[PDB]
Amino acid sequence: MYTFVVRDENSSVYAEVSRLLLATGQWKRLRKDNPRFNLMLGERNRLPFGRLGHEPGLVQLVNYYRGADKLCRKASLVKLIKTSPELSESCTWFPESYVIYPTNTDEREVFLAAYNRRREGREGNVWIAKSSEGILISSEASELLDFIDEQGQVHVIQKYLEKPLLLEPGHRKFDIRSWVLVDHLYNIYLYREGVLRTSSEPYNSANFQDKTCHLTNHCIQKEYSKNYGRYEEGNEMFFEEFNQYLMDALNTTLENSILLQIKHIIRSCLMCIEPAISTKHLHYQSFQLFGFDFMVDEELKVWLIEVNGAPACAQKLYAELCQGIVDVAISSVFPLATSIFIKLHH
Amino acid sequence: MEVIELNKCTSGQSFEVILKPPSDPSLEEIQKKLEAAEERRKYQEAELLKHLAE
Amino acid sequence: MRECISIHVGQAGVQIGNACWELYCLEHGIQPDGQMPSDKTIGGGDDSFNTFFSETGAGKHVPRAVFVDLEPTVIDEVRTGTYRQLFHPEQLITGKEDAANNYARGHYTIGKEIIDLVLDRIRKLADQCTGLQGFLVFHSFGGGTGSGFTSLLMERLSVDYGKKSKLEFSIYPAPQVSTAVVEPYNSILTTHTTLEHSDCAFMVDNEAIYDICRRNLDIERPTYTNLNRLISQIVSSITASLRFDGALNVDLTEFQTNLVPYPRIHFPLATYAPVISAEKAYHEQLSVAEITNACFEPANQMVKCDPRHGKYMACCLLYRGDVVPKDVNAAIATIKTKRSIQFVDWCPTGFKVGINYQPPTVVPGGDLAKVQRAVCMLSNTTAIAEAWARLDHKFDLMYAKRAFVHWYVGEGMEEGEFSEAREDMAALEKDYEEVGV
Amino acid sequence: REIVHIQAGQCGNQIGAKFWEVISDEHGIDPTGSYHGDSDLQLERINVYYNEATGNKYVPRAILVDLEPGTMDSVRSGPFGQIFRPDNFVFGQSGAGNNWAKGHYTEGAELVDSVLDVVRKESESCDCLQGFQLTHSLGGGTGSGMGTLLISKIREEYPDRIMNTFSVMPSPKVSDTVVEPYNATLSVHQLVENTDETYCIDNEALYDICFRTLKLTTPTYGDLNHLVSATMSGVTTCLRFPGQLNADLRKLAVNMVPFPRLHFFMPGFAPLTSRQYRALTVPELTQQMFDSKNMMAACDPRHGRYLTVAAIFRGRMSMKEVDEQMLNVQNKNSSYFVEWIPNNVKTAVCDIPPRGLKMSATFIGNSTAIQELFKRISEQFTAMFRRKAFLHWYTGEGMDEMEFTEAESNMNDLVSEYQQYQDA
Ligand SMILES: Nc1nc2c(ncn2[C@@H]2O[C@H](COP(=O)(O)OP(=O)(O)OP(=O)(O)O)[C@@H](O)[C@H]2O)c(=O)[nH]1
Ligand SMILES: Nc1ncnc2c1ncn2[C@@H]1O[C@H](COP(=O)(O)OP(=O)(O)CP(=O)(O)O)[C@@H](O)[C@H]1O
Ligand SMILES: COc1c(Cl)cc([C@@H]2c3cc4c(cc3C[C@H]3C(=O)NC(=O)N23)OCCO4)cc1Cl
Ligand SMILES: Nc1nc2c(ncn2[C@@H]2O[C@H](COP(=O)(O)OP(=O)(O)O)[C@@H](O)[C@H]2O)c(=O)[nH]1
Ligand SMILES: [Ca+2]
Ligand SMILES: [Cl-]
Ligand SMILES: [Mg+2]
Ligand SMILES: [Mg+2]
Repeated sequence: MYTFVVRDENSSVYAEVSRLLLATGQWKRLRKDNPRFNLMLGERNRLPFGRLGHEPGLVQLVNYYRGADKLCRKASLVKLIKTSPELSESCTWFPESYVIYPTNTDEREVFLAAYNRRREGREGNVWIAKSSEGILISSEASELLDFIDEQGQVHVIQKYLEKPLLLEPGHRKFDIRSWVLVDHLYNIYLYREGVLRTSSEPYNSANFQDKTCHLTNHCIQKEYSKNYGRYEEGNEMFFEEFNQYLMDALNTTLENSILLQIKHIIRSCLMCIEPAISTKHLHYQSFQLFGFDFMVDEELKVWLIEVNGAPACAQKLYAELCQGIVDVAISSVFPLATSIFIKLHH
Repeated sequence: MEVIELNKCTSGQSFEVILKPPSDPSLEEIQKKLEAAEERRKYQEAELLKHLAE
Repeated sequence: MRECISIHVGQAGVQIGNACWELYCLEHGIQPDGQMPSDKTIGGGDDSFNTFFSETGAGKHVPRAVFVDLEPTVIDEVRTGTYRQLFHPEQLITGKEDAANNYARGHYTIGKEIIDLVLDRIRKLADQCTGLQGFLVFHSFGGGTGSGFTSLLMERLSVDYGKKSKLEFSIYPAPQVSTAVVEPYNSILTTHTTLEHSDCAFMVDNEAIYDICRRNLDIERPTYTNLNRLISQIVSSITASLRFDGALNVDLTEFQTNLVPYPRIHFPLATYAPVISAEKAYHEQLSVAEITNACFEPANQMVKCDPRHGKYMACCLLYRGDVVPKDVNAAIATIKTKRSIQFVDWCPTGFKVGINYQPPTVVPGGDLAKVQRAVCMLSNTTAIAEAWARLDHKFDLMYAKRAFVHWYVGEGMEEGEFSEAREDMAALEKDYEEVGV
Repeated sequence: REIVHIQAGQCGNQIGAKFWEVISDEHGIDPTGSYHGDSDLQLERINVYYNEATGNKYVPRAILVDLEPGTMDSVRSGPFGQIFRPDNFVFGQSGAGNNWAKGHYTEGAELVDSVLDVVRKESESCDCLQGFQLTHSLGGGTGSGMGTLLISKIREEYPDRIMNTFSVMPSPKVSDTVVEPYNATLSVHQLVENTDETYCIDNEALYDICFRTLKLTTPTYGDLNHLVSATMSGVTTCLRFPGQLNADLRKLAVNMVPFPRLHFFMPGFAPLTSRQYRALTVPELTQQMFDSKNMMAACDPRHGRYLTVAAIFRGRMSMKEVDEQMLNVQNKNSSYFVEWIPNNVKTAVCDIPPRGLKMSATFIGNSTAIQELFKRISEQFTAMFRRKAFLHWYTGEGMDEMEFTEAESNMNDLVSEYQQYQDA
């Protein structure tokens, strides 16, 4: 009989995994501040890693990788890609990005040096401004740059994918979310079920000012969008239907046109930071569930937009993924008395 | 990757290698702390014996 | 030649002091009776080992040491031990009753009655020094004597020897090895009072030593003798440059200069490799590249923490054995490209390297096999703040209920001293955070 | 180092005599006081409980006290009766009639100064006396009334030595007289103020163990006292035997008592024996020890939480195995160990086993569950006091009933102070 502790009540993923552990009879949940735990479903912020692995007679396992934030926060990801030789200043699958600090090192001199050149070259020069809401798309550097002087958080602006793969019917954008499990042996497990977040609005290249045709986020579509849920339920398309659409329209498959690149991007990012976050010879053990966000352009080329460290699953998939977290991540360290994952290995 | 200030002797060697350039109370104060704690102990003992006297 | 005086306080300091001086005698070829045949000058010396050993007309080399414990028993075994003749009676100070795991009882109640006696015996050794650099102080964080009396002694040594360096070897508490329940209190108390009197403190987590003894020596329940013999090798590795001809860390001031840029942050992490069981019949001897790489494995650190999530202020590699400078730079060049070793911005990213050709001495009948080359890395990393966070948390849990506080107030301490001490630690953790992230 | 042992009253002297018979056998001392052992671990810390008289004779540092001569006359003619220093028998002739007031105020006052005479002589012959241990019951007159009177006099003269008692709690199941809740309520008042640590030995728990588990249908006081001397031997083992952990009374009190008034311990022993050959294992030895049926205060530990626990294992066994099992009992029922005292369970091992057992485990717990014991006594107290019943025995000795109200209030406060820590 194992003991675990919960420290983030909000996570729908790790609330469901706690129920499953309890539903085996062999796991009991302790109070928050009881330090005699086998497993910790710790908090998102300021998780006390310095206190793990010191309890005598206890193998301790936490559901987060210490140092994984370098991948999961925007500005850090941009600096991680540009400065890591294992990703090159330019990797073909990440948009040209520049991190720039507000009025209150900075690459705004470097961005305008590239932005101006593209303006002189007549090449389309739309860029997107983001931070870790408050999202701005524009075709002039000054419009975006003044926009971030109001904000107090360091911002990053990257090239906007002006030509996206547009699902028909609707002429509409999508983003692919993949769920990745890294266990304590640093095996990388891609969940065989992803999701497409569909915009319910036709894509317009004239006004990047109206939000709905450009932003596929569920909340940006549930509220601020006009015909949410018209083409698919809840503006969510799953892989089986996306595969059928690619076969029908583009005469290809999801595995070849997109999924090989997704597996390459996930592997590159996680192998890159492995020596910095691996718990291979550590006094405690870590696993973590990740959410990778991908974009597909008109040439069926995959771009990485963001990696999310505390991700939430789709309601239908919740049961299958939360169960897989137990078998792959938790019961591999604490046994009890086909696979839904694709293993990514070198 | 340079080696500086290398010294050699019979017992061994020492050197430096730079990979990248850079980018109290007095005696009486103590006697008083120690004596302040002593009276607090004495004051407690007296209250006990006063209670034991009752 | 400038002398160093060693001070061993409480059970842990005395017993570790036993382990060290046993090892120092083997490393310098000193018999248990005090005779050193290799020394060609009788009754006098300017040699490097004279920094730790005075000389007598009869040829006896006597440690420049003081052993003080409020309980008589642990020092009574130095008196009856194999090295009994080595030590002068006036060097071994005992009391009648111990401090009961109570910092306040050791600092105030019993500390007052014996502090002036310890200082007279220490001056009796300082008066035989032509030029003293300072003191090496060995103690536990958790014991009543080790915490309470040491911090009192540190205050009076700062008064009586103001121009002198003071170095600390401190045993950090760990529940695997027999601990009191109030050792967090004693640890925070003695740190707050000693922080401004110590110039460099080498901290040793009993959990780390215990775990190395089970993994590398495959002892399933180590004893103090196992722990101390291992701690003695690390200590010997750190103090070797004081007792041998060399050009790196030749006096106590240089430990401060090379390892402690900011004074409050004066707790270098020590990492030691290789540790191999003597029972290993067939054993393959590790190289410079291997043992220098093991110096960045957390399982070889004296304190369990993750240096990857910190910043280095200073790094010093102390090799012992068949090591050559060429192989150190090769091993360094490959490790830097394979490991997350981020220095602070205001410090040079580099390594002060010291090589001593004599491979580590090991005690006959010990658990440590003799190797051809070994290395101790002394690194000042902000990662050791994790050790303070652990300790402060245990302190906070007990203090929220004022648990066990009455024992300390009963010895004349004031409850406010708890909060002042805790507030100092909050400042210390902040200082690590400023430099660290 | 040195401990002075005092045994007061019939129960105090009967459990004390059994205690000395047991540990004299463990240390290899025959009834004449002559050592006859084969190991030398026995004699290394023998001075804690024995003075060495001339002729290689070991004499217990024990003082025997009673207001009635009969009980000590049986001791002197008992098995190890001649091993005690003849001058250390101090007794009157009147008895205390199971009356706390007689032991504390009238007959006991007439005799307390000569007991303290002997306590001084034994203390002066101490290299560095660490404290005193008192064996008594709380339900009679001599051991409870004159016993607690002895404690406060001893504290007045040695205010900085440790005061330790083995106190037998009365139970209607094993009752001599109806006034036992009165004598116990008055004694607990004294103990809660003048002792550093009290081992609560509930006669009800002893009776249930002798009947429910040991299967003895009609238990005698000898049956109960078999369990007490076994318990007493286990708790004192670390004091009187060489080990990796060499224990003393003060470090015990510093680590077991997070708050001054909460110093009432419930002990536990395994294997529970009746006056076998199948040796236990460290797993089953640990599970029995922590079970209620092995505990000497008739409380349910699951109804409270452990503030601190000290445990010792006797015999040849793996210390790695003792660690796993103790760490296993914690990690499996960590609900019953408080989170604001980190690492509050300590464990020791002594390879010298008790007589007749290959392996044994003894348990000292500061649990909030002990409040059930004082709740029981306060209820039996109130049932009579609300009608002033049997009080004339006490007012006849000069006590006013206001002193009864004060002693009842202080015990209810004690119960209440244990309650608050059961929740935090
Ligand atoms: N590494 C090591 N640690 C020890 C040794 N002896 C004691 N300790 C540790 O020291 C702490 C207890 O402090 P002690 O040195 O025994 O206590 P003390 O300084 O004698 O003070 P008092 O006994 O309270 O008067 C515990 O955390 C032990 O784990 C030892 O020989 N080696
Ligand atoms: N370079 C780019 N080109 C096109 N669209 C982009 C883009 N960068 C961001 N987006 C848009 O932003 C939307 C979501 O915002 P983004 O992923 O940048 O932050 P976010 O907070 O909404 C997700 P996360 O929780 O993973 O950080 C995507 O659906 C996509 O349409
Ligand atoms: C019969 O067994 C005993 C006896 Cl008598 C006394 C002890 C106590 C003790 C008790 C503690 C504890 C620490 C210590 C320290 C230890 C020591 O170094 N010397 C000493 O006297 N100690 O932490 C929480 C709970 O209780 C332990 C045992 Cl096991
Ligand atoms: N366990 C135990 N309890 C006893 C013994 N003798 C008496 N008692 C209990 O102690 C109380 C009576 O105290 P007693 O020692 O006879 O009175 P005293 O001699 O006047 O102090 C009653 O609760 C008895 O049940 C004994 O030998 N063993
Ligand atoms: Ca010489
Ligand atoms: Cl000076
Ligand atoms: Mg001690
Ligand atoms: Mg009777």
